[PDB]
Amino acid sequence: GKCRGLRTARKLRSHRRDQKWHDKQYKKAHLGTALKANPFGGASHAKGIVLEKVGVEAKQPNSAIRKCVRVQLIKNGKKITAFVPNDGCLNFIEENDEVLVAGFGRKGHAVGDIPGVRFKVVKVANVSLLALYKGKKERPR
Amino acid sequence: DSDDDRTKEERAYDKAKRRIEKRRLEHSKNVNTEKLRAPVICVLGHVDT
Amino acid sequence: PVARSWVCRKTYVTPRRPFEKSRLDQELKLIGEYGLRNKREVWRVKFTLAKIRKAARELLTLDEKDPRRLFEGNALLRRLVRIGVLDEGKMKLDYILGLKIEDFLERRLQTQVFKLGLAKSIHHARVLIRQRHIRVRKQVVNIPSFIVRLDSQKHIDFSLRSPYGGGRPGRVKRKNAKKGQGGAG
Amino acid sequence: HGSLARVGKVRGQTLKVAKQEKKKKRTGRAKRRMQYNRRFVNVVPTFGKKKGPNANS
Amino acid sequence: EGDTIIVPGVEGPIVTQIRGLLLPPPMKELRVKNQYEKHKEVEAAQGVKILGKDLEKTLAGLPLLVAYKEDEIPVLKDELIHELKQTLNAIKLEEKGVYVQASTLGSLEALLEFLKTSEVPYAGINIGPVHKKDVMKASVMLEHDPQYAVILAFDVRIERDAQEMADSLGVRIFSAEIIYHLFDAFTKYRQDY
Amino acid sequence: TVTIRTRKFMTNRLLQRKQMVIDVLHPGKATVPKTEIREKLAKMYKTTPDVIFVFGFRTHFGGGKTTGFGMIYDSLDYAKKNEPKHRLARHGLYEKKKTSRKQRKERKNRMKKVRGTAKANVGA
RNA sequence: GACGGGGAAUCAGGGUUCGAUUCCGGAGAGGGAGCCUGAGAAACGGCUACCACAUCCAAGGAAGGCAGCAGGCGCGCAAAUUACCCACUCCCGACCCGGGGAGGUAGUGACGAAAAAUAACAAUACAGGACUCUUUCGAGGCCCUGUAAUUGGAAUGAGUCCACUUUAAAUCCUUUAACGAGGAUCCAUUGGAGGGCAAGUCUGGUGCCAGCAGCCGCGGUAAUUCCAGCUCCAAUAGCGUAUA
Repeated sequence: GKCRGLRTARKLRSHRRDQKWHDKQYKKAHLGTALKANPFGGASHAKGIVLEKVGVEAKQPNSAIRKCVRVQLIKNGKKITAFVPNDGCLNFIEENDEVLVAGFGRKGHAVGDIPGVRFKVVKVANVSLLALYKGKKERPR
Repeated sequence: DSDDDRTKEERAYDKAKRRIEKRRLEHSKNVNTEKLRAPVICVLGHVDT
Repeated sequence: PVARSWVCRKTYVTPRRPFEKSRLDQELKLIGEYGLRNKREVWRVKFTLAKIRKAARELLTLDEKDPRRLFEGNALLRRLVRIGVLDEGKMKLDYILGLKIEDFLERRLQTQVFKLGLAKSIHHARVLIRQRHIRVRKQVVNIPSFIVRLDSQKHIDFSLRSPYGGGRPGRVKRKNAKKGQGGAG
Repeated sequence: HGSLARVGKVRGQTLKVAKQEKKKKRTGRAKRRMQYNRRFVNVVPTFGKKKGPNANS
Repeated sequence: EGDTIIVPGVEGPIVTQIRGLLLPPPMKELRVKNQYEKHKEVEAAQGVKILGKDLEKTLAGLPLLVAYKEDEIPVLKDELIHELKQTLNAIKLEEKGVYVQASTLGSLEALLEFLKTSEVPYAGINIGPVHKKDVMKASVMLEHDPQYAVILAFDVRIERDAQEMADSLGVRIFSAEIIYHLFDAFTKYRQDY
Repeated sequence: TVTIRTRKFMTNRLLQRKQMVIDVLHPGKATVPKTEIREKLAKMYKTTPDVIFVFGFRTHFGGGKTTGFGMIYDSLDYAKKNEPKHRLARHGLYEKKKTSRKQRKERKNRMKKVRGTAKANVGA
């Protein structure tokens, strides 16, 4: 504290108000631009339809082909890319199918060596990928 | 004992299945030859008849 | 506008350290020694001890000759000597802070049934409690976490309907006797 | 080989090893009794470094 | 009314619970504007209307079994899935094509047979009124060969907001109450495109 | 054997009955039926058992303690005056009309739709 | 992405975030406008016109507003019975007597909270530990402790099913008959095992491919990190993931 007086409270309150506004994490949650630019719209999960199965590549140190999918949303129609999580689950996803899309867990940031992804696939055709991986549910037709 | 199968869920429905088939089979036994149901008149044809 | 209660509270608390070797060793030593089931019961014993210690600290913060401090301290001390964790000799407000977990876990029903002299092991005592055998003052109690008091200490006995305290024989004895009578007659 | 973009190849070409008929592990209160016995009853005074519970040297 | 029935569906058999039995007056037909009555039990040789809570995918012309027992595990539908695994006349090829929509399953199947004879694929088989979801799925197919980016709606009304969103990004709805007028409109659209 | 003990006994001159709390002791056996408490209170207070109304018997945990209430009237018509109808139905003294609420509400609405004397014949 | 407050979560001390939500007050019944009656209304389960949507119509006309209780559509990541009763708590009326989707009761229900099964005992198998001596053998092991698909009787519960009890009538709980377990097949899952961070330098397959990985990083034909088996570790009827 700099202004240390007995009847100095509105100066301290206003100064801390502007210095609280002059931040990054608090300013991200108190402006509508970050929420409107977010394709989820402040939601935890989201639905969408598969357009095509793409393959993106890793970064400089490690070399692999991380296989993803291009999904366009239900609620607004934004076009995102989502990473199919586990091994060999790209057979379970076909084109023009409903998927449930969630984040990675770094609050809208790229995770690991995959560039540009912020989303991952939890369910396809209203059945979970874990049951399909473990041979517990079958894809209806 | 060793008479039945290993688990219970793949045999407990067999009692229900045999109950259903004996209930329907007896339902095919005691039948009345008079005062039956209503049949279906089934109208077919061409355009503008 | 319905007529319900909606009043509840959590009785345990999860520790800040999920993986600490000494804490897990001490908790497993307590579980094995005092015949517990899992970590939630020793955590709830720790939680109620922490509440008692916090209340004693808040009472000891205030000065003497206060009616609120004197009344609440006398009520807390009388309740603790009624439960059986203290005695009349250590009848002070500042002696509450020297109490430990095993002083509370000694007053459990399972340990008292084991150490009174009618059960073989503490696990056998818990099994015997859970199958409706042990009663206190003509009341069948089938739960091991029953904190007995000092005045109800000398009234732990088998129930009247149990075969151990004198009653009808159980299912295995009657079935085996029926098999013996069928084979011999 | 086949292709570089073959999905799920290592899951599909690995050998299948069946499960083993093992005894039912007791769960609940007596598992903690077994843990307490094996940790703090059967302990032997050793020297140097104590091996882990899964130390398969 | 206190029993569970098993109806065949698109995604295999589905088990429901009966809610009511709507019966028309004997003077009128079953295609009447909401003039029905409620009954607890019905006599034999009657045309009733069983309504439930969640079916939304059913194939007609197939038997239904009334289970007087408790369906504690889905194994009492084994004879029914054995009956549906043979004689599948209406094979549902869920390919990538025109999103079709009709008020009735029979009219929808007739539209699918028209598209099959016209060598046009179909994607969606939704029954009922046209909503924002169907227009949005047509907008999904507005990329990657947008020739089949139309909604075929027959004898059913589109909502106002669905048309309002459809004209914004260019989804065509061939709403027609006459089936051959709809056929001629689709053929003229294909020729002009 | 089965014995009962009264508790919180009081008389009510202004309502012509007597309130009490009944503590049934049945060790070994199950909960006794209410006719046993009725005839026991009949031969306990030297009264005809047609005016003994008992209810609210809940068996305690432990097998042998049962707590319930009891009304001891001085007359049969006085018991008919100040009593709920379901207890008299339980003793077989009162009968209720067997019509559900939906039929009554629909009949009320159908009589509401028409005026005059036709209300008598629109609802049977 | 503001109904206000009593309050809620986190919480040494100070603070931060939420409060549509059972109690109080305010506002509306598609949204504006106007009014009759009545003590009390700008009322909408009252009326009169406008716009948007919309029902029947023999086409001249007529009848409407579930942000009440059930239910349906859409919207979505997101939310239950088109049940029974006025018996309890109260409310309105000429009035002990009628009515109340106010309310109570049951069904769905892993939002969440509390208690609490999935085992104990006895003898031999074979491993230790304590006692004067036998320094080291082995016995004494009368007092033990552990675990071994060796054996043996003695217990009660989940479930089926009579009665009793509860209740407006049931159902639920409690009591109680008769049956009800040895590999007690009456079978406990969810994550993880390089470090953070508790726990294999075990055995097979791929070879910077497939994949793992919140972060460092791991895969290049001997992988303590991939895919499977065995063992182990953390919590336990619960555990993992995503967002504020």
